[PDB]
Amino acid sequence: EVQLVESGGGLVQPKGSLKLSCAASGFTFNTYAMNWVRQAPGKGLEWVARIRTKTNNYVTYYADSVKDRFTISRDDSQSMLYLQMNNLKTEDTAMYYCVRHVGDYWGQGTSVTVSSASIRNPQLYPLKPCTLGCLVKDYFPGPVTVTWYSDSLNMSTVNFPALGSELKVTTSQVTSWGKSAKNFTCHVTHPPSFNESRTILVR
Amino acid sequence: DDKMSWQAYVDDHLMCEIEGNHLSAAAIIGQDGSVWAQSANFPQFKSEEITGIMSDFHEPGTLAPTGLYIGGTKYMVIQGEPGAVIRGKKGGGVTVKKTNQALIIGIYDEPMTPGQCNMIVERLGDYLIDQGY
Amino acid sequence: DIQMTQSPASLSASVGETVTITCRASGNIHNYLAWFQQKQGKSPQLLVYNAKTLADGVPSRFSGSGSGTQYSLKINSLQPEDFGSYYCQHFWSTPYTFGGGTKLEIKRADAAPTVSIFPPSSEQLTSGGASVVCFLNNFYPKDINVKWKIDGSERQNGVLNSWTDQDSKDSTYSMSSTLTLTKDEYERHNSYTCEATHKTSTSPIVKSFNR
Ligand SMILES: *[C@@H]1O[C@H](CO[C@@H]2O[C@@H](C)[C@@H](O)[C@@H](O)[C@@H]2O)[C@@H](O[C@@H]2O[C@H](CO)[C@@H](O)[C@H](O)[C@H]2NC(C)=O)[C@H](O)[C@H]1NC(C)=O
Repeated sequence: EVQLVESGGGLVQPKGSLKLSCAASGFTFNTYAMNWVRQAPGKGLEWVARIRTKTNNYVTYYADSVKDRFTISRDDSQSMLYLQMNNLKTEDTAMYYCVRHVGDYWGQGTSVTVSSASIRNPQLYPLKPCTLGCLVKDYFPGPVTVTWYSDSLNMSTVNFPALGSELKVTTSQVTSWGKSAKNFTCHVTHPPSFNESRTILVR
Repeated sequence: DDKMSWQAYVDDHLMCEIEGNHLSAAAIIGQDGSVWAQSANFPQFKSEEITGIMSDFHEPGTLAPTGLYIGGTKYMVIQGEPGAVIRGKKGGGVTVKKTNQALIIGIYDEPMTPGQCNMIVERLGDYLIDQGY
Repeated sequence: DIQMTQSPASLSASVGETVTITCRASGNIHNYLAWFQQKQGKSPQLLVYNAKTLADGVPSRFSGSGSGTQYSLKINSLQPEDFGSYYCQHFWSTPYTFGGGTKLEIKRADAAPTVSIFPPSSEQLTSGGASVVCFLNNFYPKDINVKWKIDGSERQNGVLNSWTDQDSKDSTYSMSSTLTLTKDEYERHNSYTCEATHKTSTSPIVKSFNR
């Protein structure tokens, strides 16, 4: 019922700026204070920001590394929470979640890569036998969120880490045991508002 | 929904030791006269007392000429945060933090410094304000 | 700024053993501590909040304890699903700080792979490329030797293999071997097989097709 969705991630050039978003659904945004939490690609989690409720005058709390560079703001009318990231540096490259209070409910994530390269949107090729899967090739930068929307019960989704750094390929598998259904659909999302779909109908 | 027992809040977040001092008693009482949670020796409140505090939150400064009557014992009102925190000074003391739906009351006695009872009570209220309570 | 030190940094135990991740703080956080579990490629989940109160749908084997600056989380009779990274966060004062994290590798009984091979797609073939993918799933341990055989001979040039973390149900590992190639090379050869041996008494699990 409750769901937290983020968008706006991608690849940013240094001395650039960025504004992330968090869409709230399933709870009263006005009664809950919202946080932003960042996990470096390989390193652990870190707390970057927090904004309080209207009862507490919307006090904004920031961490030291982002204190003079970041900015958090919320519009409870449209039920959204934003984070403005300015003067982007290489260290800021991390995975960003929007977290409600203690962390009862989290978001999927959006990553920021502060590199001088140019984004290359991925290519989704379905893979079926002569279990199914989806092949996502030659994208930059990470990550790619691959989700399996299926019409079968007991659908299993295993995601494989990306191979290669300069250019990236990844795979995903769906394993269904003893289920009668036809629609197996994979939806891959690249950080800067990229959405693509493939479908594998069973005969 | 909260799997957190309100009695777990008062025992582990309110009556904990800070600088070698404790709170005498503490209780979570709603904006309705009913108490949501409490400690063992906390007084038996009355209906008019809660209404008097709640009216002080809606209009800051209307409980100072009369005083803060908690458990029948009158406390001088050292009102701090307008509509957020009300304090008291019998000799002992008391601090009340207004949440969105309830009040957090902690009674401090010597040698507990009043700032200790305030930091403890104010942190629990903000915890509940940011959680919808 | 109350900073938190977390340990053990890396823990390995068998199924059923008792393990404790301890979290310490720079100052008293007054039981405002949360414990998170993060499986790889997934968002973190709340096991225990406010030091001892378990969240909704959290197994009873997870234990929250402590006061002051010394906190801990206990996992008695660890199950396959309890793998992952465990982080602790305090909520007494900003900066709400995390710990290092604990990678808990839950050793389990030996599972057997299921190898699946998938011909190059019609979209990839059209796009002048071809990649035979081979999914080896549901195996433990992760020590597995993946090799690719075409027309009787072995090529390990364009083999791209990625290992994955354990599965919640049975703590089963997974690997994905992709062989990137041009359509010309794939159209030239005929027999495409995938071979990998792992605790199968050197009986290789082979999955082959014909172009
Ligand atoms: C295959 O299914 C997807 C999604 O189906 C959903 O999956 C179930 C879990 C359940 O929630 C169903 O009621 C849903 O329909 C279809 O993808 C969507 O299709 C609609 C219209 O067809 C479109 O408006 C959406 O944008 C699509 N969303 C995504 C993420 O693709 C898809 O059409 C189905 N394919 C076939 C061949 O039936």
